[PDB]
Amino acid sequence: EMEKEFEQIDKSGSWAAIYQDIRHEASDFPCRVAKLPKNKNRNRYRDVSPFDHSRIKLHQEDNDYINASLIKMEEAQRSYILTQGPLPNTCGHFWEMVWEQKSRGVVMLNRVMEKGSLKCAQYWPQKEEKEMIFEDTNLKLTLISEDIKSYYTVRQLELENLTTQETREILHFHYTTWPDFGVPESPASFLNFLFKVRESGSLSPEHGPVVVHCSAGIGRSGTFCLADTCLLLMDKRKDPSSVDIKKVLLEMRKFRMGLIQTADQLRFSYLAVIEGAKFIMGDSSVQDQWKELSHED
Ligand SMILES: NCc1ccc(NC(=O)C(=O)O)cc1
Ligand SMILES: [Mg+2]
Repeated sequence: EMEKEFEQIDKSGSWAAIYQDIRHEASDFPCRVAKLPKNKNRNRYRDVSPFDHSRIKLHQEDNDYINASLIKMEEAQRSYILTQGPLPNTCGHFWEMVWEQKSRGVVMLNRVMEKGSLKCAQYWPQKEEKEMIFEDTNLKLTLISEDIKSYYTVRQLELENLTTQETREILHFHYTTWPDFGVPESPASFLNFLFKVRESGSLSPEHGPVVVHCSAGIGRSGTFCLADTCLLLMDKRKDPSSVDIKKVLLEMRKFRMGLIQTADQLRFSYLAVIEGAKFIMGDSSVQDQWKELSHED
């Protein structure tokens, strides 16, 4: 199992090598359209692209490209869209994806500024009064409310198709205390956050796939999905032992490159899943322990 494996890797200090095998075994698929000249300003990082086979296509004549991938987890029956943080020129496309993909939730795992640089455009309105309009995609976005907690913030937004005057409620779950290439403060705050997302219905199959992003859409986003999928599988067969994390991760990496960016992010994934297993297997009290230990208020 994973807990025994976790200790075996730990007490030998071999996470770097376990993580490197994963890196070495990971799928390599082509990213032809990401690399087209006409798409250079649509990509935040040169070395982070969506595979053609799993990329999300914008529904438009002109240019249907966005740096976003559908990760479709067959056995788990969960899909996620992983994407880079929007660029000043792709905030319209981003909100277009969300509309067309019928997404209910957006999980943001980074801050707009980290380490003195700009990791993501300010793609949602910070004030109720000052809604945003995306003229290129004919979408309007309004802040309806927010709930600021100590290390994450939840917002309600209303997205309007200005063409059909049709509106939707989107939930924005914003984790504000996770350093790029880092890990969360502890399993508890991460898990408390994950279960907040779940409790919202954002991950439910009656909606389009959740949009998950960090700066690149792979390190912190990969960590989130991996843990979520792993806990889901464990829940579905109520068998902690049947779940092989490394194998789930390799499965996810068929759909987008680079998922989990450091060995420590891998170790943390193990950690989060092992701790989340408690709740899955019938210990309802741990959720309240996570809320306390997270120091939410
Ligand atoms: N080195 C390219 C590169 C740049 C940024 C990232 N960030 C993330 O995955 C993240 O936001 O966690 C990952 C890879
Ligand atoms: Mg105000």
